[PDB]
Amino acid sequence: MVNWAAVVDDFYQELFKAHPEYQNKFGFKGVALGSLKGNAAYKTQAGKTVDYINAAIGGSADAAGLASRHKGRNVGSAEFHNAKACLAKACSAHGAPDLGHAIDDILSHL
Ligand code: HEM
Repeated sequence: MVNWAAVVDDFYQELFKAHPEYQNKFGFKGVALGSLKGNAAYKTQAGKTVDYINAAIGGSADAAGLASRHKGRNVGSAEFHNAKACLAKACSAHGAPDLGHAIDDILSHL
């Protein structure tokens, strides 16, 4: 089985390194990147992201509902363009399958 938990950990490392102001919208605001793996708010967020990935691949993901929830946090197209790039880098690092089609489905509702 693909280790998506390892992929997701690398994705958040990439996203907040390049766009640290995005981290301000989360319950782990202000926590050093090298301390995220022991942080409770981060472990919850990471688990929900792994879940969405396994739902997208297994065929049950609700992209419209995820997009609507991101609009409700004032998170939109520009942020997801950035995320697509960061997640491609994380997948490559681990020899895991590309997830670009899943991200495009979210963008179609933004
Ligand atoms: C690979 C792209 C992304 C995926 C797959 C993803 C997935 C998720 C999921 C599954 C949730 C939980 C929704 C729920 O509980 O119903 C969530 C919440 C959230 N996302 Fe994203 N997300 C992505 C990118 C982003 C980006 C770029 C931002 C920019 C700041 C962002 C900001 C947030 C915030 C603020 C929440 C709410 C967290 C909280 O409840 O404290 N997300 N996301």
